[PDB]
Amino acid sequence: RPRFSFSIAAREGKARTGTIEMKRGVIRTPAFMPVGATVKALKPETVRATGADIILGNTYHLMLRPGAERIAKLGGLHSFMGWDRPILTDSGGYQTKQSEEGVTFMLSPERSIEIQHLLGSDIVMAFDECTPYPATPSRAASSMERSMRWAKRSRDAFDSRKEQAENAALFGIQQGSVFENLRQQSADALAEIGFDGYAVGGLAVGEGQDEMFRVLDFSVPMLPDDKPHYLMGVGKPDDIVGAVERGIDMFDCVLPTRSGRNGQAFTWDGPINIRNARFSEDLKPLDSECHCAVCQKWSRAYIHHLIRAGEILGAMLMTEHNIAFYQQLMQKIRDSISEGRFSQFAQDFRARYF
Amino acid sequence: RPRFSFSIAAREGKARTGTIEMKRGVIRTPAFMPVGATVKALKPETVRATGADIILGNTYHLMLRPGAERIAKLGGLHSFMGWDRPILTDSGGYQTKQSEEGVTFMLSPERSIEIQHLLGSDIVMAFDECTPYPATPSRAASSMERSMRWAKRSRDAFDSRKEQAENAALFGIQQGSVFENLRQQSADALAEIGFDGYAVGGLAVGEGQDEMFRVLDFSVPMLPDDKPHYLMGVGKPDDIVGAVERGIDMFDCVLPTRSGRNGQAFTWDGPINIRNARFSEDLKPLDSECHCAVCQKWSRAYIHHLIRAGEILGAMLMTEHNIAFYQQLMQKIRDSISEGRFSQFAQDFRARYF
Ligand SMILES: Nc1nc2c(CCNCC3CCCC3)c3[nH]c(NCCc4ccccc4)nc3cc2c(=O)[nH]1
Ligand SMILES: Nc1nc2c(CCNCC3CCCC3)c3[nH]c(NCCc4ccccc4)nc3cc2c(=O)[nH]1
Ligand SMILES: [Zn+2]
Ligand SMILES: [Zn+2]
Repeated sequence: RPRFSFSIAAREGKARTGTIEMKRGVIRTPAFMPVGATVKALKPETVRATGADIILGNTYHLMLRPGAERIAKLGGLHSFMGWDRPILTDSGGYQTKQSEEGVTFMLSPERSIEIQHLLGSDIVMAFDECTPYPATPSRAASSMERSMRWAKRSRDAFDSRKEQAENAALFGIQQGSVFENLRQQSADALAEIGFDGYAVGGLAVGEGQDEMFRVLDFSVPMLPDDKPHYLMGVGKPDDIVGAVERGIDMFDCVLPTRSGRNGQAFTWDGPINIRNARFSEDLKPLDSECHCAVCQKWSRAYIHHLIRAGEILGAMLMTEHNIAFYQQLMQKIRDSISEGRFSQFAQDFRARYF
Repeated sequence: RPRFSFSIAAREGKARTGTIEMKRGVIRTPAFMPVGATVKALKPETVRATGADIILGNTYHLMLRPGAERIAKLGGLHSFMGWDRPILTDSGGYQTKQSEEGVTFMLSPERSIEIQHLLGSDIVMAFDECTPYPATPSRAASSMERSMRWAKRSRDAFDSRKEQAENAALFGIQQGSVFENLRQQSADALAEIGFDGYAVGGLAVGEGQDEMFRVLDFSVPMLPDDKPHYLMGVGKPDDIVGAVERGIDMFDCVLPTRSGRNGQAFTWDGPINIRNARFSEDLKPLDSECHCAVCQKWSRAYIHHLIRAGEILGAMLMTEHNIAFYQQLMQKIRDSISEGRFSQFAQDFRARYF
């Protein structure tokens, strides 16, 4: 496989399905990336069995513990955690004294790219500022412009590290809050620098689905069509469907994992809270259709018991199911786009989910 | 398979190796029984892969949540938790207003046997009193005598339930504290009633290994030779070896599970606490020889990181390793007895473990 190759196999409206080929493996798009140096309560083999092709790691948390340098000493993140497929790392740009140099908590564009190198990241995110919401036009602009200067510094840091440049990919992050002209300026800046892929940053920061969707409507077309489009931090199953309808190819969210531990299970009929007393003697699986190993073997009643009891196995089972659900959603999306029936799938999904 | 058949295949001194055959499966002895309606942080398939043939459940905890009747409604403990092999249940006699009728917390011999039935237990423990340590001779005697009266009531309750009597086994529990004459009286009483197996109760209650061993020296020979001998709540790897040298066939302990979650890993060179800084960059597996999946795939360094971070996967990995260690210990014991070299194994084990 090449360092990076994105190929679109089929389209329906703005939606696309295809593959990203990288040295450590192939990524099917639209893709959901479970978030980790562990995907909480799952062994990597379990993550893989659910259908994930790539997972996310984090510059900020890993740099604190166990340390970037320590992980490199030990062989890199892949060997450390036992996941041999691609890993995307965020830059630390979401998760203090700020300056043009970077942020003291030190993290700058250069340090962020170095940490991702030390971790052995396959997909490296530029170091950005995730603009708070709401933001005035002035502040959104100032923040966006800084991020574009940091995007150039990120590019140059990545490129000056031969091993990194030859084996990893670099994504740029569009900012601009909810303002069309700032999103356009940002897209233009990023395309001028040139990246392997383009994220839509600064959303899922409290604006609400309708606003998020309105911003995606004009922002995604601004990005290079022939490169992947990554919506950072999204989201609920319905957010995902609507975002793919607007041209997004990649997603990460802590919801399936976090939710899972707190008792929320995703189903095709909508989310359920398994701790509710109504499930205490319910012998059916979490979801009627789900092909995951949890739904093949255990009942709602048992998982209800486990979560109310605080048992670790409850977290394990809920998290495996939810990540499997998300991957099954992505597979249905991929298949429906490839077959030219995604708009019908989206409508069907929504009518049942809601 | 029959309801219950114990066969001794080989002996060395007081040590024995063989099999217990029951309807849900075969149990290799000497046996270690992991303790659970979950073996903490492990799926049942994982428990089975470590080599366990039987696991333990608990009358007391299950009767509180989710309830005995509720579990029966749902199909019994085996279907509920997804473990289809034998299950031994304790009576609640270790774990309030006491009277000859039973104990109010209500639990009596009759209720205890009924709860174990409702759970679908394969090996049912008589309802007893675990005599506090230290105990004077008077109190130990009074307590032992009550337990023997409760043993008869347990026998009669079990026998009056046809389904239970035809499909499950019943073990009696010897008491008498540390006093030889009370242990003999108790053994005699239990043999007169007649059970499928005989536990040594009232040990591992703070007396210390030397005293425990001295009591086993005279107490185990008092029990029927042709029936299994179960030492309740023991213990550390070295307790297990010494107890098998004294005629014990079955063991349960929460140590491998509890220890695992708290950072203590068992190794052939003795226990280690994985949180110690010395393991932070140690790429070796938990144990050099261990065949478990954890030692095949992850380093001390990674598990160190996980446990210090409070990650669930750390508990999962530590617990799988420790239960695998215990099963490998049992296999080495079984093999060494069958080959007539257990005394040498015991000495070798101790010299390296300590
Ligand atoms: N560099 C960068 N990162 C962003 C992130 C983090 C994406 N997940 C990273 C993982 C790395 C490890 C942790 C996260 C975002 N996450 C969200 N929404 C999350 C909202 C949410 C919160 C809790 C639950 C569900 C959703 N918006 C984000 C915007 C940006 C952004 O502009 N720039
Ligand atoms: N009916 C009965 N049960 C006893 C138990 C419980 C055995 N494990 C049951 C499982 C069912 C679910 C929970 C336990 C005992 N456990 C111990 N020692 C444990 C000491 C220990 C404590 C903590 C960690 C390691 C060892 N002595 C015991 C004596 C008796 C006894 O006479 N009668
Ligand atoms: Zn499922
Ligand atoms: Zn191991």
